[PDB]
Amino acid sequence: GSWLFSTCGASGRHGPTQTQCDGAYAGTSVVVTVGAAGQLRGVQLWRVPGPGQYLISAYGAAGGKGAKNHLSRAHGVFVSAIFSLGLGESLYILVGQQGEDACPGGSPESQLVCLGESAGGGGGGGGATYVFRVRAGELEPLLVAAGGGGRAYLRPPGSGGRGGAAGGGGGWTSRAPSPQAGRSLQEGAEGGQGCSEAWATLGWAAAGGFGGGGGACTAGGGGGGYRGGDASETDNLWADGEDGVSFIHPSSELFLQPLAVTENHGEVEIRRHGTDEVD
Ligand SMILES: [Tb+3]
Ligand SMILES: [Tb+3]
Ligand SMILES: [Tb+3]
Ligand SMILES: [Tb+3]
Repeated sequence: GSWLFSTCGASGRHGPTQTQCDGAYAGTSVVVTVGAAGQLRGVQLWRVPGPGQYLISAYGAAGGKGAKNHLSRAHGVFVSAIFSLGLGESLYILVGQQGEDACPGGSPESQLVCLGESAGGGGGGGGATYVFRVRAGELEPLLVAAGGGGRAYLRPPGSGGRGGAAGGGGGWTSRAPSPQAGRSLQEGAEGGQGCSEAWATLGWAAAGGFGGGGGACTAGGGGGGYRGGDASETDNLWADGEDGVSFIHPSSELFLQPLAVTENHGEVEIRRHGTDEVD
């Protein structure tokens, strides 16, 4: 009795298609309906197979590396909690995608930065992983596992993160103030675009990951979350984006200490497990 959810092979600022998830889940226990457009595009709808308690373990996505800030990515957050789910219930699962790395570059000029032949150079914020339901016509969050902030170019309320040229992360209910800000869950949670100044300078810029990651500029993008991580408001050369803020519903039982462990894309595992168990 275990169900594993992934990005279905999708990466970048946009979530997976139905065909991608059908392929990824072929031969597995999982069937999902993927939103095709609007606020739920790329979100995976899973029918709960029966009533009872379930352990939901979610991993938000890592942030991207910066062109000269690459010794490690900011890892996404792991959050795990027990929920009572209903006969007939359906869960919406948005699996966060990694913030884009600055290297290799997506244009000749950005790649020259990556080869030392040089706004720009930052990594995008990672998307958060969201698990939620609809109750009485409203979205109800169950668990949000935050994404990691993107690295800056150089190494020395469900609100959105602050930012500017580098985008803050999207939150649960934030409004995006710019194209670089990560979209909120209510808005469909696409990653922010890289900043226009870097697109103009280098011909490409790293985007935030699906799940509310902010776009890079020189500073790194903020991670998605229940609250989005802040990014620099001045495109500072050394300012990594902040990770997002995670969430568990007040009625659930947090099972394990949250940890920053996700290496690349997010994931969710669900299994039958409850407070009837001692461990
Ligand atoms: Tb902050
Ligand atoms: Tb694994
Ligand atoms: Tb049992
Ligand atoms: Tb038993």
